Amino acid sequence: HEHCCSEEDHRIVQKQWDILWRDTESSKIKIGFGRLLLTKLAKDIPEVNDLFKRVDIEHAEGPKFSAHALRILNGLDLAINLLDDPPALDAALDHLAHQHEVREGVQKAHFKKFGEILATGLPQVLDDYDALAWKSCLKGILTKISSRL
Amino acid sequence: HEHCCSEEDHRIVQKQWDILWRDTESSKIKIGFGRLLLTKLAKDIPEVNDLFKRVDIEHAEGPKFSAHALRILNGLDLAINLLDDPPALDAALDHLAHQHEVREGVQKAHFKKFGEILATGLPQVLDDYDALAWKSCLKGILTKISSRL
Amino acid sequence: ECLVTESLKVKLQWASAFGHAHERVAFGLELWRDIIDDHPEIKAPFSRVRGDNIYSPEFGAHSQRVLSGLDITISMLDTPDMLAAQLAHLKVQHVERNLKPEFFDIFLKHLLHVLGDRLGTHFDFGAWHDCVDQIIDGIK
Amino acid sequence: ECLVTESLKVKLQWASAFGHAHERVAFGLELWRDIIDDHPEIKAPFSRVRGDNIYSPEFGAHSQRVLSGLDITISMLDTPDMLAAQLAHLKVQHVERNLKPEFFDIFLKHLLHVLGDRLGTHFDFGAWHDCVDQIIDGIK
Amino acid sequence: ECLVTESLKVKLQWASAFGHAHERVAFGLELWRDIIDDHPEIKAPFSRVRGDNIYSPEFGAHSQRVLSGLDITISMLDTPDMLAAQLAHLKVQHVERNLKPEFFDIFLKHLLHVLGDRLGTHFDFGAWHDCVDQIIDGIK
Amino acid sequence: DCCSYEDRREIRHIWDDVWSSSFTDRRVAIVRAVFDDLFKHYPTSKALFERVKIDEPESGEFKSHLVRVANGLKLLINLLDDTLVLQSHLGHLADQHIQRKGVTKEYFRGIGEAFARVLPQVLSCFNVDAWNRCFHRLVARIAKDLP
Amino acid sequence: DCCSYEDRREIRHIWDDVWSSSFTDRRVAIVRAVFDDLFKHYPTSKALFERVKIDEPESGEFKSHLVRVANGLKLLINLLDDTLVLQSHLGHLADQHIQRKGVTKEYFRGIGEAFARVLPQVLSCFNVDAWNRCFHRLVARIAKDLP
Amino acid sequence: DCCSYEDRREIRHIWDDVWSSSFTDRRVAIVRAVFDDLFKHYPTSKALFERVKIDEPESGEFKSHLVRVANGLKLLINLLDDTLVLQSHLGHLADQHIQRKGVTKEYFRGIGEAFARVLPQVLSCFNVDAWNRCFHRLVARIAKDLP
Amino acid sequence: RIRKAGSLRHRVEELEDPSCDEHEHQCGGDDPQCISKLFVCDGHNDCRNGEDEKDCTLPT
Amino acid sequence: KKQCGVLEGLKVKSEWGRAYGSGHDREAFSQAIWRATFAQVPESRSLFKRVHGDDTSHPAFIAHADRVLGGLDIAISTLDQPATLKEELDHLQVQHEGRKIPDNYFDAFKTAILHVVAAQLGRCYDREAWDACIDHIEDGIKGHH
Repeated sequence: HEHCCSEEDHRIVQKQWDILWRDTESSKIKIGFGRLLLTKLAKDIPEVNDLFKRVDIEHAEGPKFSAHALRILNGLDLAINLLDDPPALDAALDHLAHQHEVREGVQKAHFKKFGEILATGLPQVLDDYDALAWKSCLKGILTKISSRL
Repeated sequence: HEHCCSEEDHRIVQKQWDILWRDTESSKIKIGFGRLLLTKLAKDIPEVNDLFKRVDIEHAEGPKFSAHALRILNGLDLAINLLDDPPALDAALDHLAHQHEVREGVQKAHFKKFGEILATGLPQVLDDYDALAWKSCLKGILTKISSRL
Repeated sequence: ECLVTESLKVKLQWASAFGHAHERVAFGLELWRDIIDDHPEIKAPFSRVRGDNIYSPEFGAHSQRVLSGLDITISMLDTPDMLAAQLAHLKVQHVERNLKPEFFDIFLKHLLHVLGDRLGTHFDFGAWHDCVDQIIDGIK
Repeated sequence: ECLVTESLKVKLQWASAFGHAHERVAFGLELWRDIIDDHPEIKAPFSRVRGDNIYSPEFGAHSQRVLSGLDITISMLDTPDMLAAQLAHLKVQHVERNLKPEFFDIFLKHLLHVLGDRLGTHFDFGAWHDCVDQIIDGIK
Repeated sequence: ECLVTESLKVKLQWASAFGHAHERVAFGLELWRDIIDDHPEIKAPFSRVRGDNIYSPEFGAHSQRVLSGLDITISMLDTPDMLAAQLAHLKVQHVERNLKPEFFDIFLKHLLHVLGDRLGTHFDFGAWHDCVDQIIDGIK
Repeated sequence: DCCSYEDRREIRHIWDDVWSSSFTDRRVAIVRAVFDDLFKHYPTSKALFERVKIDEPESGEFKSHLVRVANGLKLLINLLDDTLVLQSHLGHLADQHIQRKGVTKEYFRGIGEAFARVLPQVLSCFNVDAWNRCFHRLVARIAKDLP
Repeated sequence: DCCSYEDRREIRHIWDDVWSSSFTDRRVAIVRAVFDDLFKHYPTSKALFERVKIDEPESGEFKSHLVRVANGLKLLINLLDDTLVLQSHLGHLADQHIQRKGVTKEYFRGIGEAFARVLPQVLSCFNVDAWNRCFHRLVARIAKDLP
Repeated sequence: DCCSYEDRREIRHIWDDVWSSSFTDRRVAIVRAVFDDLFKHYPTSKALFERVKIDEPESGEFKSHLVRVANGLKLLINLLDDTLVLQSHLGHLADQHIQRKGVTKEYFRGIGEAFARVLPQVLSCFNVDAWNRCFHRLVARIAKDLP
Repeated sequence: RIRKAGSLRHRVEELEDPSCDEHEHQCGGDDPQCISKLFVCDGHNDCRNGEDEKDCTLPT
Repeated sequence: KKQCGVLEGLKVKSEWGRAYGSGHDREAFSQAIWRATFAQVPESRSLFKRVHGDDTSHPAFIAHADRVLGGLDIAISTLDQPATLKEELDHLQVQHEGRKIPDNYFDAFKTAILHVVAAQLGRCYDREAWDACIDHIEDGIKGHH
């Protein structure tokens, strides 16, 4: 209810997250942004580089990774776009939990960090950003995704 | 040609030609303007001076000519104001053709010039002028008026 | 002098720009403010009409009286016999007193700047410069 | 000092002009921008609050803190015991640091210029000049 | 250099500010006016494009041509291979001819001032300064 | 007397019909026609304008004058919405006539009659009374000063 | 936890009822009434304000203080819509209290209780919970710096 | 002859679909695809652009060029509502090509055909005729001096 | 009488900022409900009401 | 039929942007599509027994649907550039390979998408183009062969 992620709250997030996909070259953006986001993660926590090894994170611009950049960044999209349908969003995220559960090496502390990074990044590409609303929602998402251990 | 002097085209012309008659002293304007228009014609082609001899063009400010200045300038008005009724406008202009046919000395090249002059003059009194629209309409008019020789 | 069209153009644009009633005081005010901020030396002769506080009614009155005269000259322009006379009349009201000639060159600079805003891109700078100029020299 | 009316007038106009919430930040920003463009020498002491980038949150914060104090003083003034005290309090926060005296004369120039835009022709320049001035001197 | 974001930011803001059709001519005009009033020395080289009357079509055309090029550079900007090329191309159109160095520093000053008005407080001064600067030097 | 705001509005409109032509021709003929009525009734006043050459009706030195008078009236009317300023310029307008030796309190009451006889002929829908009312308030303050 | 946007709106209004008048008078009495409740509960803190002369309630040297406190709070609330700036000034507000020797993390939790007991008396329709929530978020960040 | 206003509006829109985002990527591929059609039909012209390095398609020295061309067209279209200015820059655009030795009146009629074959493929709802009409008026004048 | 009255109803349905969207279809009626114009006449029922299936006649 | 190409890609990629949309339009867009699919081949409901395929309106399935379109998004959106698309398709290829899914169903699902998209875009929509691309995307998932 109050605790979790308000209608207005996400209605906001959703609106602000859309400022991004106004131009058809979403790929170039999603990639570049997701690329940077993951990079800046491996920067602060290297034990990550080995996890993303499978997707050739070594080559940031390498298609292998660029594709990945999308998948993840695009997953975040899914999460955000289902914010207005808790049961669905729930299911959608639970699924993401399982996709991370079987990937050993990935620990909670990783998400906590990725969250802080994401929160410092968004406001750099979006002129209109409501830190409070976002933090509220991103938390709920990141948590439910890593919930499965 | 066919395309041109479209509805929008003349709707424009009409609107812009009205900017002129906002003040009650239309006479002073029409005269001065028409006076100048004919003068500048005799300037570039003198064989004209003899045609307008009948109306004492020699005395630009002379009532004899001032009256004329109106008649003509006022005829152009009629033309413009009938732009939205082709059959009527047609008839109205054909009539003008005949009034010029029996006036020997008046040749086509005269109108072509008067047109160029008119096109350089209008934009000097009208702040809002759409050269394209006007040229399109003035052409149709001037042509039909002289088309009978 | 000026061209018979180059006048009508100004006579016309002046209408839209200047305006009516309050719309004018606003114009006058905006004008003098820009002028005085650029050259505070002017607050001097305007001492009689509280030039220190341009928002005051005393100055406001003045402001209007001025623009009005400008209106006359401009609507004067169109017919030469009246303008030539009006201008001569203005020159007298000025010659006696001493002024600095450059002040007017300033006034003009702004009057155009302002009309520029009011009228937009349609503003026929050429016509005005050529025309209002002729009104300034006469007074000076 | 002020007059009693000359104050209420300002106290009142300040209300409409300053505004509420965001409307303020906008005011502050517009103000400081005009000030810094006129005298870039000021970007110096504002080094602590990113004065180079006035649009930054660091400076934005500052901007607000400032205007707020101005609000206080303006509110203060009518009741003398509080003003005399508040003013004395401000003098201290200034005396210690070295500053340019003329900076404030500048600040004032713009604060009026801006309120001028916000309030329009109703803006009681007289009242403000006479009143805000008193607030500057005490500080300085 | 610049940052990839610091570009996208400008590329984006330029969009809203510049605009489309007439909205642009208005921008260009407003820009050049402010520039020429500040440094009338510029009316000189703009002699070919009636720089005396910025409201004229001759100049208006120019005005646009300019902004357009600025659009290109900005649009080039993000992706290095195109920028490096575009910039080199601009340098040539300039080197041949005399221009003052400081003129551009002026142009920039205003371009930012104007975008400031258009965009408001959101205007990312930092991003622009860092970014448009690079465009000026190269041509320069 | 006092006048009423509605009446001011009435006039602020009635005028826009006489003034209305842009430039001089019209306003001239009207202001002239007004004076001609002043002189036909208070011939004395005529002499007062030798300075502007009334002996040369089409002079221009005089026409310009007529205009200045017209415009001075225009300025008044176009101030009826800004009371405080009107009240001042209205005074200034008096002083400009007090220093004009020979101008009686009467001549004014006379030109007032003038308009009230001319205007109703140059335009229709003229609220003679409304005009008269606000014109008197204007004249009174102009004239009054001189005494 | 966090602050909802609705809650912000609630406060952005609740405040407009305490602040409202231009006058010091009101805000003063309130902020004072707040402190009086802080001192009646955590009397130790009283001493901290000898610098502003609390021994002279009507001093003015002190009244002005109260106002500054009030206004400092006002500034906070009126920043709730600009997060990023609030987050910074919120820090700056901490530092101004960390350098004030003698200010405990407790005294803050204490002044918090103060408002929650005062405000509900100076105005009706006070969402004590909503206030409490966002006030804590504000205090937490202020205080924390100190220890 | 002069172009119909409706048609201009049609194009002023049709263009907004090809120009599109502020991105180079798109506009590039299109303008390129346009030239490739010009070269496949009037291969002679190819040589004219060695100055910009057409031998290096992905060069960037060339890509930038393509953009300038694109933008130059954009500038034209976005001027169709300001006639007088268009008429001037349109001339200036001619002079920039007259001083380019080797540019025929033909190559232009050729690039005109190019768009008319490309555009209808990059976007739907393309009024080929309307485009053709106003594009010719633009081209004619650009050549126009040149020959 | 029916149509004549129903006709009147329509005139009213036209007034106002509309319940449903331009795109969306207003089921009715007692209780409003908005479904897509694409959305009826799926063959699944949108409507309690059953509009997506009771309007017996194809205009065309 | 149509094997797909750069422009036809850009077109679908763009049109998809409009048809996909967001928020509720999405939750429905997907809904509509699945209803159209299942209506064609009721047999297929049995495959989504795990995610409440019995009731298309059940949150579990709503998620599933919204989740499926998600991939299709990446596909269409990626596809413009061959380098990346290649990868995404390959990735999908894996998540599918091993598992029998008849070409019969994919066909219906395509039809579904097409009909709904057409219903959503009103007038500006090239059928052939979509057909061609949805195909290329599906092929990349079947491995077809």
